[PDB]
Amino acid sequence: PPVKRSLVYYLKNREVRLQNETSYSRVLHGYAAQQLPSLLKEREFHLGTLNKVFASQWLNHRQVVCGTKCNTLFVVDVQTSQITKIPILKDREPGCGIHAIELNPSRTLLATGGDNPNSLAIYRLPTLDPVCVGDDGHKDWIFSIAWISDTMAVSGSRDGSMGLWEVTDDVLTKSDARHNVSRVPVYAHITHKALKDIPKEDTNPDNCKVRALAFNNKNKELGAVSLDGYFHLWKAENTLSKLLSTKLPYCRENVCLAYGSEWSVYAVGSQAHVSFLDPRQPSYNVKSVCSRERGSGIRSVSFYEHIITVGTGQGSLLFYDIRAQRFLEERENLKLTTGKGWLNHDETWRNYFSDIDFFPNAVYTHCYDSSGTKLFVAGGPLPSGLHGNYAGLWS
Amino acid sequence: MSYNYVVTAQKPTAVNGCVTGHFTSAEDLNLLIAKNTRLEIYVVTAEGLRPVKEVGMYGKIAVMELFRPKGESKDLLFILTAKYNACILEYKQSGESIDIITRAHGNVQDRIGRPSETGIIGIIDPECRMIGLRLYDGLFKVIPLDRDNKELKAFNIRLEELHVIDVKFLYGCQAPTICFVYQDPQGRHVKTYEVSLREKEFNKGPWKQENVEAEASMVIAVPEPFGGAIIIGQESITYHNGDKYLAIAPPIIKQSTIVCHNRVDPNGSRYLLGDMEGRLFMLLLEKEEQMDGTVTLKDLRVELLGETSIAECLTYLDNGVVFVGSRLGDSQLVKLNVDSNEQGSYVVAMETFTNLGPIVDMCVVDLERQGQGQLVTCSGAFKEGSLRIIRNGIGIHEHASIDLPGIKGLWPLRSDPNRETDDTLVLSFVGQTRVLMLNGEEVEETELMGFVDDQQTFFCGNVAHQQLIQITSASVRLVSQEPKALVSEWKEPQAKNISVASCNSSQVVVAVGRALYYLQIHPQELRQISHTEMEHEVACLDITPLGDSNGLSPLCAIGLWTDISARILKLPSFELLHKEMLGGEIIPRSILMTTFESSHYLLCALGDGALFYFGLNIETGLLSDRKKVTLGTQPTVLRTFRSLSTTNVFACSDRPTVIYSSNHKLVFSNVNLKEVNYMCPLNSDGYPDSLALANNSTLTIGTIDEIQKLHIRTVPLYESPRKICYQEVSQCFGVLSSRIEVQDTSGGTTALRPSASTQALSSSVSSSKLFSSSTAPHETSFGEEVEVHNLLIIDQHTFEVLHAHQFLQNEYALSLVSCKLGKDPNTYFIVGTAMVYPEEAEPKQGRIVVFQYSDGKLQTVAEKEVKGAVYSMVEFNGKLLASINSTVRLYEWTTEKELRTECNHYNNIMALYLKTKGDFILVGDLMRSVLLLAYKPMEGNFEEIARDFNPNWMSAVEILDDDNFLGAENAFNLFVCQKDSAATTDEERQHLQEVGLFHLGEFVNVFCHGSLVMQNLGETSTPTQGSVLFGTVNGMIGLVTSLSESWYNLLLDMQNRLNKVIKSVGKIEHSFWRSFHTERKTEPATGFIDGDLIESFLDISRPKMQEVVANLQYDDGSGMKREATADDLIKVVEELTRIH
Amino acid sequence: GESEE
Repeated sequence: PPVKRSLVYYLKNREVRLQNETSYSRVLHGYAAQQLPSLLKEREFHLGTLNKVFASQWLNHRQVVCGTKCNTLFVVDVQTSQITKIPILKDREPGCGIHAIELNPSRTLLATGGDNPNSLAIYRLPTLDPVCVGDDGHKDWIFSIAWISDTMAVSGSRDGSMGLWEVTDDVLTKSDARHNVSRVPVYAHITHKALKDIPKEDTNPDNCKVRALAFNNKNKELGAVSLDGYFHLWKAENTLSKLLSTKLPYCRENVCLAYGSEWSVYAVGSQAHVSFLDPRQPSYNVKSVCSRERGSGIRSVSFYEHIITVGTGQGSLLFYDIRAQRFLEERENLKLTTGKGWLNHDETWRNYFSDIDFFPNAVYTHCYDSSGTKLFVAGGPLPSGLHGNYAGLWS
Repeated sequence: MSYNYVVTAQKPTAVNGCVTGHFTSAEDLNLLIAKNTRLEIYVVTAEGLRPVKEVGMYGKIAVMELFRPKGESKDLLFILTAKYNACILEYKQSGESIDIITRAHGNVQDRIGRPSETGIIGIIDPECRMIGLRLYDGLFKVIPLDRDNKELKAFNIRLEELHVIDVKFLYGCQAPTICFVYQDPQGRHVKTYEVSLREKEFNKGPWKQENVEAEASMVIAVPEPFGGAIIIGQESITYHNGDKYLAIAPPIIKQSTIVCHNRVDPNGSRYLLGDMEGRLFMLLLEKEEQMDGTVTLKDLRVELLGETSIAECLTYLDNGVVFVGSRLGDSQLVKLNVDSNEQGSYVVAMETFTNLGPIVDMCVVDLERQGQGQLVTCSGAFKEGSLRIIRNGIGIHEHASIDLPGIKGLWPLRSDPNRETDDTLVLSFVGQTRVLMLNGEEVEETELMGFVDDQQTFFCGNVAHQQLIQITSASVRLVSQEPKALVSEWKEPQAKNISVASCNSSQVVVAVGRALYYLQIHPQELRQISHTEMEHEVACLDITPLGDSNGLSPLCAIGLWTDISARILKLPSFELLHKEMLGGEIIPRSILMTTFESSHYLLCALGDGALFYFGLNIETGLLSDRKKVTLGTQPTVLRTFRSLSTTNVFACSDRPTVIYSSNHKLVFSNVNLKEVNYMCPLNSDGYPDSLALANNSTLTIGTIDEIQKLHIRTVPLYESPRKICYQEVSQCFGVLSSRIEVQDTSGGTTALRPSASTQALSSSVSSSKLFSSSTAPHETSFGEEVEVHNLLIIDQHTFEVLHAHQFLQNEYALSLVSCKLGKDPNTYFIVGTAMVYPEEAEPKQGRIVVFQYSDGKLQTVAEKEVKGAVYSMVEFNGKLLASINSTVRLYEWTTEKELRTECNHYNNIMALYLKTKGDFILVGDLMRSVLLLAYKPMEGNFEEIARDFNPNWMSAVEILDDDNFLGAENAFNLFVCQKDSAATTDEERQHLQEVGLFHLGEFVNVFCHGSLVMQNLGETSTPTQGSVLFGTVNGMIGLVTSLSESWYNLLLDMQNRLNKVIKSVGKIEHSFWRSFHTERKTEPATGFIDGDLIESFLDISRPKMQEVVANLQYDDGSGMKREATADDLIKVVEELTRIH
Repeated sequence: GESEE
């Protein structure tokens, strides 16, 4: 007996409740993942004078949190186009911007860079109340975060260290007991459960920066990508423990990492190519697809069923199909391109970039909502000397 | 903002759960049945199922279980809704009042959790220590059954096994013990745990994990003395208990999947098993009793009993009777015999319960072309598939018809003094009288001795002292029953002709001009007592006996020719007790006094078809509680009748009506008759409890059906219908349907059973070449079930299958429309089809076929190949608009009779639904909600105007008006979009706003514009405007209509007030129940009035009505607001009850 | 082309 995969059976069975199965779940979403990219249209938002958006996640069907190079943390109501700023959490001590935002699997805790970029800030969801202090575990900025459980998060940094943090019930109850007594919010205290550095390779021993993290829930692995071109895999069942290290086929701008749970494949961005790695495979068994957007860099990547969505410095999003092993074509690779957003004609632009009226808004972050039909895209100009933001909702 | 009123026209009928136990008492056996939101409680009796109580819960029922904690005298009932409201319910009766009392309740939803893929499961331990609920993967939620746990507080035990298929509590274990089948990467396994309430965790179970059949699914816990568990797969049945394992694999079960079970014997010796095809099996456990006193299973045996309706749940009741609850067809009560029949089956049907569900399609038509509307639905699936013809009003069976034109009235007579049955029926004609002899069911024209043949009879009937009376224009004649001869005659002193007459057991009243004469009936003698003169000429009079009186009445009701009024006179003196003005332009033609459920009422009808009815106080002759209902446009005649063991009133008109009482309230329903002028009751030895209805040309003799708001007629197809449309030109319905055939070793396919598509009066097969160039790689596989599709052409009058046309191999007929195209005067049936193969996620090939039905032959006019499946088609301005996969396309009909593409739209994921009005197209998407397109004839293309950006999985769509669009979604929620006329920017204009959200609790298959009550024909006095019917998978029919702002505010205020007075079962908040709900978001209901709640205002007693009304400001239409009285909302609500 | 961090 062959597998019944036809969507006509799903529709006609649904009309009868004739066991329209959960078997079709991968058919329905896989079909949508191929259809959506050509149906999307841009609705830009005006964020004012914020510097760049570096991280973003959906908090609700209606709201997206965004972190910025200005260190501002803010929320967009994408239905009303309304911007709400959030207080930035300070450290245990009275001593860049927000390069990473992450949600724990149960969506009760949000993890961001703090007022100190070296320090992890935790907020309570959905309210955005503070939970705990900015720490002093890292000596430099937090580049990436990954919630390996509802209580445990790993955080990378420019010094190459990986802090493992656990928000225990005590941390929550101390935050809540303190906020009920003191009208001014007072944090709970935190420290890393363990602090481990990535193995130092023959490459520059200071350039051990861990730029991206991704969690494989199936095997309880944490994958990690450094900017020296090396990929690392760690077991994350209970505590951060090394499994293997593999050198990536490309060692340039390895800034984003995503994991396809339906493929057991890690997608790794680079200055030009997306690489598809499987740590259980031989090191030569790696697929590499060239974006051809050469010189602009891949800046964000994610899996939607069997489709990879790739944001780039050419302010453009490509879509790639694993099963077909090629880009989606337009109804000639299909690509969206961001609008102009807003640029600040500041002194640096005046001196070095004044000869250019328009720059592409690099997609530093993108994410699909829970329905799988809306794609939030945000970023800013590629050059570090340029100040100005871009955001919009594609639907 | 849009304002919409939504009400249920037909309650859901498909069963989704059933249980048996001692719930209403410690002694009675009950069957509790759950149909979506409705809980129905029956008492099991030797005769059948006797309903006691029915309850609408503010929630869709998912779990329903009877249980009995220690110290309870009778079972308690646990219910969990799909919104996770949980409650424990107790049934209590005090005197005549029955209430369902919530002992405990609480919402048991968890903020995080994947809802489990085998659906909600809920189970109760055999000693009632806990309820265990499998709501989410990886978690087992336990509710301790502490008698003090008034709030259903619960804790979760984490479960290592994520994907759990079925779970049961085992019997005989000391600790409550959970046994379940779960699916590992290595296959399916049986595992057990002991459940600790003190530690709130799982402990190692009493026996080891076992591998089981890969298709193992259903788990049957086995009671003592056996203990253990039976596991049921696709091929085998296995028993596990401790170390013992015992398995059988009967070939007799391998053909169909077992879907449900029910324990026959309290000791576990026999179980019923049911399956996908409706085959009912008995599984028997052969036991060996050992010399040490223990009991062990010896072997398992499976036997086939026969076929039933497809079972959703079985329940063995008692005495061999099984309730076969069915979701896909009519539910059945069946009896199991010891000895098989000639066909080898032991199953004999006892009773059948109508199920409209699932309603996959419908249309509203006027077969009588009257403009009322009857609704014809595609219902059921597989061998249960049928058409149902649904019509608001009361049915009649014609048993005889006689050519007797010009009848001016009818009356029964019993000429044989030894008979209670009618033996004679008198026919009134102008200038003559004729008599029908009644001999069984046979009826013949004759003459009755003592009666005048050359005069018009205005009344006759049986009277006291074993005599008959005939009242004719010239005289009043008393005729004895024996020897059928005149005994006395009375004549009017002024020698004027009688125009109206009425008589009972002893009283005679005749109207002669303005004079009313009263006579007494004595043995062989008539006597005049008194007479009066009315101010105006009498148009009608009635002295029909009331209540339990022995054919007597102290009152006479009359109507007049001049002042258009009704009056009550006291006999014999004809004293005026009450005068009531009827109004209108046309005089009363008939007046009637009747008794409804022992209550006394007066009815009077005008020649304009208007009917006025009043409560009647006999002692004082006064009228009260006056109400007006228009029945027709022609003069109406009011008469009593006896049938269904009750007394009621029939109104003869161009729109004949039966007036009947329910719960001491009058209900007026149209009758399924073309026309009636006069009538009388009939009670012969062949026609007991019957009617004689005289129309313009013939006399119709017959019986009334059960008095139901909607009458339903069933036409079984024995195969699944898919779409229906009506072609008036050919007097035919077109129905897409399909049957399952099994592919044999010959490579061909054979039908499992005969069905409408093979049993047709003629048939044809698609002779198309279009897809001959390619075949599926699995086209030659064996044993695979293949669905074979047909277009049936069905006679509108007989419902016979006039023709059946078969589609290609592997071709699905998806959509059907009947319309005229272009300038072509021919009406065509247009079918959209698709080629379907299991290995393809989406179809790449399909075609549109234009058929014409003429001279008994369905002819193919044209074929068009399309690269995709045709999901929907509509007629759009003489052009054919079709949804093909992800695109919407518009076809022009050429003079060569071929379709030609003009324009299209590509902005969809999958366009499943199409509705149009004017130049506007509403398109429903698989995932992206609804979008609005418009056709621009000047450019010859489509332009997208606005769309809803809130993602929604559409099940149906409809256009309510130009700006307001109605959607239905997979999660049982209805919503209204509105074009944003307030928009000032382009981005705002392109967004449709949600101006209403409402959780309906049904999956809606189809929306249709129409009504089952007579259309308004331009009247604007109705507070509601527009009428959209909809059908659901549970067989529920609902109605949506629009409200003006003032009505919306009045009813919304009233709605919030009702929710503070009427306490629901389970104590579930109405605002929570109706709030829009999905995995992604929850929102309060707005823009919609719950008509099922508003109408409940007429059920609550006045003491509670006054609580709702007090301090409410009401606009009486003057524009001024005044404090409302109880009867102000009653009037408003009763008007709302007339829309369905 | 002064890429961010």
